[PDB]
Amino acid sequence: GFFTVASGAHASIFVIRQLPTSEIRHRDPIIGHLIWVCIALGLHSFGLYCHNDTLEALGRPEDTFCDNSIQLKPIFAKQFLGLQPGIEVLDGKIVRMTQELGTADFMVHHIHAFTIHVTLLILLKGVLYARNSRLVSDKLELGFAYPCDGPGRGGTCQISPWDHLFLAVFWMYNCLSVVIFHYFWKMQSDVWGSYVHHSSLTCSHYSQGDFSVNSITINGWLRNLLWSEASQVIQSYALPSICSYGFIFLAAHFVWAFSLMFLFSGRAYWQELIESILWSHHKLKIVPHIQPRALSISQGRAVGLTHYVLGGIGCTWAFIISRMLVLTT
Amino acid sequence: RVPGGKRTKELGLVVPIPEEDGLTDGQIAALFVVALVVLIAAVDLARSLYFGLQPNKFKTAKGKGSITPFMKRLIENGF
Amino acid sequence: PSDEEILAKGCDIRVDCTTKEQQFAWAKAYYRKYNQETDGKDPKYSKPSTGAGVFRKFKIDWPNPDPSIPDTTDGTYPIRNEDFLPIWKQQQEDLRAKMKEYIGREFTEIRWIGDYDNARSPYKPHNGYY
Amino acid sequence: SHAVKIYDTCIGCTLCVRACPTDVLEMVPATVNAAKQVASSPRVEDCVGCKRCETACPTDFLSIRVYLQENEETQYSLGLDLADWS
Amino acid sequence: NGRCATSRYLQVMGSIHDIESYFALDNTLSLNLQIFTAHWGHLAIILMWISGNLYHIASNANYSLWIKNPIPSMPIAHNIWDPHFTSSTSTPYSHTTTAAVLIAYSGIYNQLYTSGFSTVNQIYKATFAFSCLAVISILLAKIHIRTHSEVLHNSATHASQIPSFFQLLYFLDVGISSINIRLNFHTGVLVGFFSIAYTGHLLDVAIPASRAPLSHTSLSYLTFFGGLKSDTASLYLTDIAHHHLAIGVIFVYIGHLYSSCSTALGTYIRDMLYTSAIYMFQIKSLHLALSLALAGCAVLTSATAQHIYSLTPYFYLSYDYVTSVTLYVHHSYIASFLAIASHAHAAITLVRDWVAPLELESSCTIARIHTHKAAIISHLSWVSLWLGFHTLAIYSHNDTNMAFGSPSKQILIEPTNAQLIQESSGKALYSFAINSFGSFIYPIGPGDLYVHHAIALGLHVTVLILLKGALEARGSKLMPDKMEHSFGFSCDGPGRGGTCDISAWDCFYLAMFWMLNTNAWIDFYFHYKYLAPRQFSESSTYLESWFRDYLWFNSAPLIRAYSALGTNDLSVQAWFFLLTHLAWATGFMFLISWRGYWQELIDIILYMHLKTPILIDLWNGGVYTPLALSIVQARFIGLVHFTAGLILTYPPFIISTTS
Ligand code: CLA
Ligand code: CLA
Ligand code: CLA
Ligand code: CLA
Ligand code: CLA
Ligand SMILES: CCCCCCCCCCCCCCCCCC(=O)OC[C@H](CO[C@@H]1O[C@H](CO)[C@H](O)[C@H](O)[C@H]1O)OC(=O)CCCCCCCCCCCCCCCCC
Ligand SMILES: CC1=C(C#C/C(C)=C/C=C/C(C)=C/C=C/C=C(C)/C=C/C=C(C)/C=C/[C@@]23O[C@]2(C)C[C@@H](O)CC3(C)C)C(C)(C)C[C@H](O)C1
Ligand SMILES: CC1=C(/C=C/C(C)=C/C=C/C(C)=C/C=C/C=C(C)/C=C/C=C(C)/C=C/C2=C(C)CCCC2(C)C)C(C)(C)CCC1
Ligand SMILES: CC1=C(C/C=C(\C)CCC[C@H](C)CCC[C@H](C)CCCC(C)C)C(=O)c2ccccc2C1=O
Ligand SMILES: CC1=C(C/C=C(\C)CCC[C@H](C)CCC[C@H](C)CCCC(C)C)C(=O)c2ccccc2C1=O
Ligand code: SF4
Ligand code: SF4
Ligand code: SF4
Repeated sequence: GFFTVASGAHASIFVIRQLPTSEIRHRDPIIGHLIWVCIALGLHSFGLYCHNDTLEALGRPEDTFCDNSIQLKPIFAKQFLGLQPGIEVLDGKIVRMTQELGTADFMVHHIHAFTIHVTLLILLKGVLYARNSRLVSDKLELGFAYPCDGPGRGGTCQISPWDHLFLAVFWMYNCLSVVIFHYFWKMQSDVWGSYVHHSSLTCSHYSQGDFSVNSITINGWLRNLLWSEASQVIQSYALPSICSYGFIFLAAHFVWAFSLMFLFSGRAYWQELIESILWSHHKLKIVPHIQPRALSISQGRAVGLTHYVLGGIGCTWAFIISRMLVLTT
Repeated sequence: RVPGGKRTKELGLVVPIPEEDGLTDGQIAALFVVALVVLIAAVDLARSLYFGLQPNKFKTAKGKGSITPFMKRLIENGF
Repeated sequence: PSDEEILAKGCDIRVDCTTKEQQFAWAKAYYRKYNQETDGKDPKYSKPSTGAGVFRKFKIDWPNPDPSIPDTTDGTYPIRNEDFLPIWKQQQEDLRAKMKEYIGREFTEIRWIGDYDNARSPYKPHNGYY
Repeated sequence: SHAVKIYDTCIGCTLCVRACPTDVLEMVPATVNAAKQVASSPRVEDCVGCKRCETACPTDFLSIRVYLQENEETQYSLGLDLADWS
Repeated sequence: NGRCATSRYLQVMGSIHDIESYFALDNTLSLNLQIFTAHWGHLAIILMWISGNLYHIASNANYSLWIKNPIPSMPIAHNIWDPHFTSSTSTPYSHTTTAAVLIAYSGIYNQLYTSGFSTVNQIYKATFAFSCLAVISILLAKIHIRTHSEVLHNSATHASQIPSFFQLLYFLDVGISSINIRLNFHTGVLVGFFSIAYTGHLLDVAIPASRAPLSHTSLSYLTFFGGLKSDTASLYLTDIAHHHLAIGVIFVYIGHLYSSCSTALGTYIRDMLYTSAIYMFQIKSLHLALSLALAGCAVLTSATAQHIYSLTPYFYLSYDYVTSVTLYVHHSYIASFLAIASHAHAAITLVRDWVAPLELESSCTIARIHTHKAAIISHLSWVSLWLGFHTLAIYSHNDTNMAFGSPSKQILIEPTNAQLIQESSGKALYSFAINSFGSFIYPIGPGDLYVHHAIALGLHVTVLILLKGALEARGSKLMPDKMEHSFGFSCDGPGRGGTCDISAWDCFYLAMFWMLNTNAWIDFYFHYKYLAPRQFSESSTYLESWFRDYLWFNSAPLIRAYSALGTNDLSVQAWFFLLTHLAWATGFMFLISWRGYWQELIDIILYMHLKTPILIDLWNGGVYTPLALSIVQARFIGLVHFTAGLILTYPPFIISTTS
């Protein structure tokens, strides 16, 4: 994900510094159709989850999208290995097992496609509209990394390719978090675990195969994956092995929240606060000749993005690693 | 009910339901008549608020305007 | 006494049921009469579909089904390539015997921190080269 | 439309005029300063509100001020391209 | 004006009730009359809300059955008529053959029961009477519009002979803008006499209803016991009546202070303010009056939030586990909103109402404050930094030591000052008893000390942001000429280093996040200490206890409400828990991604629409041409999403945990 957003960034830089290719001359249809496909994908894919949530809450499981109810079979997801029936085991563990795809896999894969397409939309818009646009016609003169062009024309905030990356990084992080959660839950529920005894084995999975039944709802994701599987990391303080992981969980939550400061606030408030503070220093004759300044707009965005991504990644890192370490030992 | 609360299940708290509805159709109809009066008055008030004051009224409206003696006394007293 | 007569008598704090124990006894009777433990949702929605060995029941991938998924719906997974395990054990035992004969002496556990002289070194051994 | 005003602190360096994206400003003769010229804003109807003049103003506080008026937005001040209000 | 964009709706809706900004609202007479009419309509809305609550209690609910066995019974709010619910089988909210019902968490049942309601007929009569009161309010609005119109007509028709007739221009709104008479009558009749009237109501209706044996009303109904009657677990009704009698007498006395109807009696507020420490201010300023009223209302709302929980005034209210928490949280949130409102309207007063003197002149309180606003802000910043540094550092020390498994290594500062104050209060109460008070005194420990310092941090930072906005509203070192610009404007451009969030409205936007945080801290403290007093006392000294024993542990019933196993009566709470999470996350979008990207995206979408074959020939795009939300519009919308999600995701949690 990080290197893909990087490729988008440096594509934008190349467009700014050099002449672009001729596919930029019909950029409006390209980005328009990408916008439409993003909207349609998000609507359908996420609204299936929302429909499942609402109907299940109302008490109508027969109306939801699931294997027992209306089912969205992934017809195109076909085997190619041609493996023999069964699973491969090694000393009380399942080294290899076929992943069986159903409505949950259909829904999660289309969520993946939606998020990938939205990230691609942000990156491609930044690349194609880097030199100029209907809003501002001298974006090339403005450069690559500028905060805006002004409050004019309604407001030209984050029109630069740098800001387009600044948003595409958020979207890449969202996509990768969903991918990580999908992989983690699916592997725990349907692949990993132990077995209990031509011989037939009953496979006891770590998550107990709850992905196919609970993953069909956002509430199921919230309960069976985050809340239920955060027991290890949340209750890791006394345990010698993973107390560090619990503390890092807490600290990553703190850092992620602290990023919202920079992501929501603006330069002028902090500059005025700094001046008011500096009044007292000048009063007491503490005169810093490297005059304090509030972080620039682009720097504030960068700091917020860095802290946001780092905190989220740290929370996920600690959560998954604590769960795995405890379960395997 | 299918209670979902730990305390509800523990203490056996219940939501008793009457055998007969509290109010009858006639009572609901009377309340709706009062509500309709409120609605008509409220629509009139919304129209008045939308149109604000009309200083042109002294040109055509009947009468010569009037200030209550108490209002005159308040004006004389001042603020 | 019993729930029927408890509810027939009813509870009223204002008049007779001035006893919190009686009040909550009536409450428990009403609870048992009018409340249900669960909504009664069909148990099928709780059973797993994928990874439980019962995938074929749902017929999700009927057109050109994946052979690796067991056809049995009992929920048990056979071990893939069972026949090879005895063969693999025989091969590894045969190789062990072959190398044992080739060396001519019992295998000695290697030392993680130990140092061993090369078998072709020209100097007198300090630590056995094996 | 926005309101672009010029104050006598102006020194007539022309940087605002050169930074104007839609040519709202022009230098006019004056005697207030040594440069003998002061920026004017005759075509304020074309002002978009980018405050590039304000960015380029050297004076300690700006001798040119752009007051944004979101209630009186016009197509010229909004830079409308796909839609036409004329 | 035909030439318009889709931003027209948002621009209008952001100032629909900003009457001062209305076009063709020529004068203060129009402003005051419009505000008075709006007030009347607001009173009508309140009365209709009361009537609706009473009607639904009477009709859809079980008040008569509840009052028989209040302790185990649960009040019904209203029925559920929602077609989307399952029809094949009964819902969790029904008795398997009965209309679905919702439990009521507003305490209105206890309110009515201790007020003296015994039958649903009385509730029906009240519903009817409050609807009639709403009619009366609207008709009074109409009456006053007509009376003021008749005075303008008179002034037009009649003129004083001398040229000073224009002086009457100032006195046309005397009835609405007079302060002395309004103060006298409000404090004497609207407060003191209202209290005396409610004492009469208590003595006549509430006391006989509560007391089983009949007894004639007399001074025996006025008592000065204290504490809670054991049977109802609430304050003695006889004491409430004396309370209100005493306050009513005091305020009736105070209501003769100013000269209201004659100049022979009473004193003038201008004269008091002129002769007092505060030199004088624009008492006529409607924004200033609103700010003062909002500050008073905020403090009173906080006081009621604390005292309804501490000293239970309503029958069996304490027994209701959920209603107590809901009431406390509700009124705490209302109080926080009113406080930040007072600050915002003080800022607006400074922006567009205060008449600043010349710079060197320092005669008024506002000018004196503006002289050393820099010192005020620097000291407030110092206090905030100290509180944050040390609270967070002590919490992190405890966190690390607990994670390593050594509670003995935690820093645990005993709350000696609070314990001394509590012991003095307990000594006074014990002396009075020798001559019970539940929840007025609580164990108080180092965890309480840390949480109190955290709440102090929140309050100090919120006040820091609001004071900075107010005192920099007129001017600032970064933007000296901020008086000319409106209260809320987008920015000042990327020049001068960048000027995001430079307006006083932007300071309010920022202080709103803090208010929500400090209120969340307060609510978490109350809820945790309420749910688990012992666990809170022992473990609340490190933040992992808050994150694990409070949130993660108590989140189980809510998330388990509806699942593959089934649903229960908390399924609605679980769906609103997730809906509000989604609303919060949506607010993040408007808060993070700003307008240029979205304007370019809107341009592309508009291009697609104009290139579509059928749609182009019908829709030109000229009228209401779509546009991206302005900078301030998006700031406000993101703030609204954030606030809605944050506020509305809590009640589901508290109901789930306390039910
Ligand atoms: C949960 C939080 C959230 C949500 C809901 C969205 C939603 C969206 N973002 Mg994202 N975004 C977020 C957070 C979120 N964002 C944050 C925090 C940031 C800052 C980094 C961004 C930054 C950002 C950018 C920069 C861009 C997006 C884009 C989009 C859109 C994607 C395409 C689409 O609409 O398909 C899916 C839409 C949804 C899932 C919305 C909910 C639909 C529900 C399920 C159905 C509605 C049912 C019914 C009709 C409701 C009626 C209600 C009424 C009766 C009251 C969509 C509006 C892209 C876009 O606009 O592309 C076209 C885009 O360029 N976002
Ligand atoms: C598809 C999903 C869906 C839909 C469409 C509805 C629809 C409804 N539910 Mg809900 N409900 C749902 C899912 C859904 N539910 C789920 C999953 C659950 C959990 C199992 C519930 C649980 C539930 C309960 C327990 C209850 C309802 C009720 C209702 C009804 C509300 C009527 C009302 O007073 O509206 C009025 C709506 C409002 C006051 C909110 C308006 C908010 C928006 C933002 C507008 C704000 C105003 C603004 C100024 C704009 C005005 C514009 C206008 C003038 C054009 C309505 C039929 C209630 C009912 O039966 O009422 C009779 C009720 O008690 N529902
Ligand atoms: C958004 C605003 C808001 C909301 C929604 C609520 C909601 C609530 N408040 Mg309120 N409250 C608010 C703001 C708000 N409050 C503020 C700002 C304050 C501080 C002043 C208070 C102070 C406060 C107190 C002190 C109490 C509440 C209580 C309540 C509950 C309402 C009970 C009720 O209606 O009984 C139904 C009403 C009646 C049976 C009778 C009402 C009698 C009044 C006087 C009617 C109006 C008189 C009429 C105009 C007179 C006609 C004219 C004639 C005399 C000449 C509920 C939780 C009560 C509570 O917690 O109960 C458990 C409670 O004790 N609130
Ligand atoms: C808060 C303090 C305060 C102060 C500094 C003043 C100062 C003044 N008042 Mg007074 N005034 C006050 C409170 C105060 N007032 C209150 C609370 C009321 C309402 C009752 C009034 C009502 C009032 C009126 C109507 C008038 C004044 C006037 C005056 C002036 C003459 C005072 C005088 O002769 O007193 C000496 C007289 C006395 C000490 C006798 C007072 C006896 C009556 C009954 C009041 C006492 C009430 C008591 C304090 C509360 C009882 C509570 C209950 C539980 C028993 C002076 C500027 C007069 C003036 O010149 O105005 C321009 C005038 O007309 N005042
Ligand atoms: C068109 C829209 C609109 C609407 C719907 C309202 C609605 C309201 N305005 Mg109005 N207002 C408007 C526009 C509007 N306003 C405009 C454009 C202005 C010009 C700035 C004002 C200026 C204004 C002022 C100056 C005031 C109002 C108030 C009110 C209330 C009217 C009466 C009422 O029912 O109070 C119901 C309120 C209660 C039942 C609570 C009563 C308790 C009060 C609020 C607190 C008293 C504290 C006291 C001073 C000190 C206590 C000290 C103690 C702690 C020791 C209501 C909330 C009054 C209000 O209450 O403001 C908060 C008020 O004072 N408005
Ligand atoms: C439900 C419980 C939990 C949630 C509680 C509610 C959420 C918290 C409240 C939000 C926090 C801020 C509150 C302050 C409000 C005033 C702010 C303000 O006016 O500035 C908002 C500002 C005002 O607008 C600005 O004004 C400036 C002058 O000061 C300049 O002219 C600027 O150019 C102009 O943009 O910005 C907007 O214009 C915002 C756009 C508003 C769009 C809303 C349209 C859609 C409305 C649908 C909902 C129905 C509304 C009625 C509600 C019914 C309730 C009975
Ligand atoms: C016109 C005319 C003339 C005439 C005439 C004559 C004789 C006219 C006679 C008219 C006549 C006889 C008109 C009766 C009306 C009865 C009404 C409206 C009753 C409503 C009753 C209502 C709305 C009650 C409603 C409810 O409360 C009820 C009852 C039960 C409650 O649960 C609640 C509800 C709300 C349901 C002159 C004088 C001869 C000459 C002149 O030149 C012209
Ligand atoms: C019963 C009956 C009847 C009738 C019926 C009906 C027809 C009803 C209706 C009903 C309805 C249909 C109702 C409704 C209501 C409503 C309401 C009551 C509301 C109100 C409102 C208010 C109060 C407010 C307002 C406002 C607003 C919101 C905004 C601004 C302005 C104002 C302020 C105005 C009859 C006579 C035939 C016969 C007999 C019986
Ligand atoms: C807080 C904030 C500021 C003010 C923040 C500043 C000036 C940063 C302070 C820099 C310090 C001095 C760097 C030194 C590093 C830290 C002090 C290290 C702390 C480490 C702890 C573990 C102790 C902005 O200037 C800003 C600008 C634009 C958008 C958002 C914001 C924004 O959110
Ligand atoms: C999503 C988004 C947009 C785009 C969103 C827009 C233009 C609003 C989207 C429209 C919604 C879906 C409401 C439209 C619903 C109906 C068209 C209502 C019509 C009824 C009228 C009569 C009022 C911005 O313009 C923006 C600007 C600045 C910072 C952040 C953002 C931002 O996050
Ligand atoms: S407005 Fe500024 S840049 Fe332009 S002439 Fe005046 S001082 Fe120079
Ligand atoms: S704001 Fe921009 S367009 Fe308007 S006068 Fe200044 S430089 Fe020219
Ligand atoms: S980034 Fe700052 S300066 Fe640029 S348009 Fe946005 S608010 Fe204005």
